Amino acid sequence: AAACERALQYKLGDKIHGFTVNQVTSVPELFLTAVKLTHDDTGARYLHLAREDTNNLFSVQFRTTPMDSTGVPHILQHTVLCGSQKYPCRDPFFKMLNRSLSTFMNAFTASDYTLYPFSTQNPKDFQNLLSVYLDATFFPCLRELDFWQEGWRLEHENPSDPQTPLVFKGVVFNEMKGAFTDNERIFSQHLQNRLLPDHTYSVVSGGDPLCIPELTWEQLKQFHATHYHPSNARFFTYGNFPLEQHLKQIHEEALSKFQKIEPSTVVPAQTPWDKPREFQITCGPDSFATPSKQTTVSVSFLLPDITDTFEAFTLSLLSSLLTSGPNSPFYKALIESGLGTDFSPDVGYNGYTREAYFSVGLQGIVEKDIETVRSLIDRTIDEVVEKGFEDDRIEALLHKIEIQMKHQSTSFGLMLTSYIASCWNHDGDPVELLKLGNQLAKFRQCLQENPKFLQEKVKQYFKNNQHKLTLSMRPDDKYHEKQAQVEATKLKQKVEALSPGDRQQIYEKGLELRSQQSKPQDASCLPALKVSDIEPTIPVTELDVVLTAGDIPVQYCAQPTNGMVYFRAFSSLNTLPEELRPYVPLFCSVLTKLGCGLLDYREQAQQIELKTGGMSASPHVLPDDSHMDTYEQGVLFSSLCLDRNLPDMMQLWSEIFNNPCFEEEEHFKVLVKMTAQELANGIPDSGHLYASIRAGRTLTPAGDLQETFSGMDQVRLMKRIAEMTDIKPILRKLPRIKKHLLNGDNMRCSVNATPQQMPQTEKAVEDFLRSIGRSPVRPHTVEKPVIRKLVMEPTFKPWQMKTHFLMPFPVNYVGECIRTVPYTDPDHASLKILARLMTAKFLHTEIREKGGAYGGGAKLSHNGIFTLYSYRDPNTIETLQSFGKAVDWAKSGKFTQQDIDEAKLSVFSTVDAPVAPSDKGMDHFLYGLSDEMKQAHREQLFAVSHDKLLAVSDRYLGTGKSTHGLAILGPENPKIAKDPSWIIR
Amino acid sequence: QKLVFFAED
Ligand SMILES: [Zn+2]
Repeated sequence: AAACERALQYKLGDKIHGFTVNQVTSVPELFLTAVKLTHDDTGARYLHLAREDTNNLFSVQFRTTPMDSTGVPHILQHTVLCGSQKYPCRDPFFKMLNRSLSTFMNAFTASDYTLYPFSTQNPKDFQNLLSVYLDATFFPCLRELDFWQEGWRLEHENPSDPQTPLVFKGVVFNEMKGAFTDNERIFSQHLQNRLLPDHTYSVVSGGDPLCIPELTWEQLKQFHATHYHPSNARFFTYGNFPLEQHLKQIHEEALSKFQKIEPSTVVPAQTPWDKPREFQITCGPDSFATPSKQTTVSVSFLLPDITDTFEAFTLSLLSSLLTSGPNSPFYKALIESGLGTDFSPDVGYNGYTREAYFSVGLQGIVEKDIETVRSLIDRTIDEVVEKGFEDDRIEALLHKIEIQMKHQSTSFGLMLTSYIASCWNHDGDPVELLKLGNQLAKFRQCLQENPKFLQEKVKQYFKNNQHKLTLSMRPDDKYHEKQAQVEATKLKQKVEALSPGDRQQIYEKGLELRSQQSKPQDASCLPALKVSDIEPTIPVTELDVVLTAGDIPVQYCAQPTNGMVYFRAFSSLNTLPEELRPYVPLFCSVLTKLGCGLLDYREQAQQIELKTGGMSASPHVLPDDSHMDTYEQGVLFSSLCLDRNLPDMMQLWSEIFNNPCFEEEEHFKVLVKMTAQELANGIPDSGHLYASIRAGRTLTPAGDLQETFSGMDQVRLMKRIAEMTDIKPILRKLPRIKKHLLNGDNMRCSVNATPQQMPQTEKAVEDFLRSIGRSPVRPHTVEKPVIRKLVMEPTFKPWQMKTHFLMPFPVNYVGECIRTVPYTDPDHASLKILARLMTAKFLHTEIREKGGAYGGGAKLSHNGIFTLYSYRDPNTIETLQSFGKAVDWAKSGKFTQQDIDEAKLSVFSTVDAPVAPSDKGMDHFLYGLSDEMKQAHREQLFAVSHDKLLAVSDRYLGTGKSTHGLAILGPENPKIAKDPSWIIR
Repeated sequence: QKLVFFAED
């Protein structure tokens, strides 16, 4: 009381529950006090960040250095969460997700470390999660069958019929299969391996799909015994919870059983090359557009150790000056050259490895131009050495960091442990990464003392560095087909080596695993919260709405934004002609990048980066809460700035609204070719989303509109525009959109700032609103109470549709959508509970555990759309069959009252998630939900009973009772192709 | 709750 204040009372040398205080440092710019502790007996390191933040986070970190691409530290990370000595029950992790009110619960495996973080606002929940995490990581039951499920296994297509052929299955096996569906991730992986070929960075830490089955159960157990010793661990906490409680728990449960060892886990320094290297690799074809401009090329430079914190901080800043924004050297040299479509993957500073590295290059080039690019990179470096950087860009970059430092997030503790992990992993000082005020200061001093400081740095690490790597990638049209071929051989090689005794054990063990996944077991050894631990009411959000200039509503919300101002504006699309609708996302993406007034796009970019934290526009479809076929369509303008630069931001908005430059045609093609490239590369990672959006297009007008704005239709459209030889006819569409959008006719605004700043904002905002012009196509328009004008399509008829996108993927993405009821319907709360209920107790088991898919479940949206989905699924038909078996299971009522409570806990853990000061209260501003509506809906979630779950499952999810929509992203499926009820695109 | 499935590369 307070948290950062109490931490300063700790004396150096203080002994606390087996720990010793080694250092206490105040970091006022982050409102926290850092405390370093060491465990006396084990030598385990501890970092505690004391800050008055209720969202407390714990994390434990292990240095994991694999020497093969089996993915053993990744599979181990999955497997240690499958059972422990104190909690021997099956799957403690996934069970605790529904027995807690956490804000975060997960695990990650980097190249050379594994991280287990969780966060919660409930102190009792913290202890519960702390006991389960400590026991899982240090004392796991590493049962053979849990390894077969999460890693890889041999299994009959029907585990009960030993005459069926044996196949590969596993969660990680399919997790990594789909991970390398992303070509950028393929490129990124090979870059690191070729650039750092000496030690653990030369392998695939996550797992190479072809090398995963080379992993034995024994190697998994040996790897754990070698790397998961507390002497090889980093402990981390953040928040207001008493530190003493943590240390007492960590010591008495786990650390007490160990004694100091010297971990054989150090990553040696990469020995620098005397001569540069070139490598050529291959990837998968394009999804799904065009065929010669598809080569990716990159040049990479080896940098010093990240444990040298200031030089790392320096080179990271230098890396932003070199590649970030249209004023960066490599942007003008590579992007504006028209040779490619976008930067190569992993552009800029990469500080995950011990030695960081810099990369720059292009994708979407013709293979003949590879030397052209390399020469440009060569020429650009020479010019930077000779000319250096302008001071206003250095000021702009330092202004951005200032914003990143002052901004208030809800997952601050998670970002901090992630931001220090690499440095800490190699025995660096994580606290020195926190003193950003010092690094900024020293950086400024280093510039004032040496005007050629940055020029000599580029000279050292780019012009004189012989440790250069040139890597080029060209796609192979049969890449995944070739992969399957080798996979089929390794499979046969593994089956051939099986003895008759081996074959019986695989049958029996496989049958035992299937039994484990089906048999309902007890989880009472696990700690748990109850529904009584959920707060009955929410804290009221205080607002005041003022009509301004002369009847535009502006919403003011006083918040501890720490000297930050957040401005938002929403302009309706009701006056816009329907012909121009598909071009609105494109419009919004270039509106703030084409120049305004006397500012060209270069000059405009300089101001935005120097005065604001960013200004963006995006199209939104906001469904009504009481009518499925009612929605609000518009564009959300969002901007952010420091207290002092507020007038500049609103002046920028005024000029963008009154004089945007829709004439910069050359830069326009660059932005379009870049947006299209980025959209196509991100399809696999968001495949289930693109599947869900298509599946729901035929169910709701809003769903139909969302498909136009961000569906595959939008991806396909953007690609066509980027293929256009004459871009002018698209460019002429923008002024037409401008005259309907950029005015004050159909507008409302919101402001989030400190109460001390509020009166100053009321002026600048009001001045902005008066500087924009003043004075609907669809039947009808509804007025809904301070008035929003919504589009109603009361003759909308939902229609069943099934779609299969033929993608060259090794995995599938399935989505099934059902039209239910909206937010204010009492059955909506039941459906919300049911969705998580089905996920926790059915779909997760069928699709993920048995199937081997990486993700699978059900969710219910605000728009009343019930969606079932699978993510990186080796199956398609069997997945859909599981969708049907899930609703039949839901109708059977064969679930307990405890399962309902666990579903409630899971739901409230999501809706009661912490809200950043910048986002309160966007729910009122966007969807028009009062505190009254939310409390009513909150108490309905409380009143949800078993009979209401049976009634609502039979009322909406049954076959023929409601309208369904289906979509699949994945390779060709003969069964689907012979079904006339499926459409192939 | 959150972040159900566990990563990464
Ligand atoms: Zn994983």
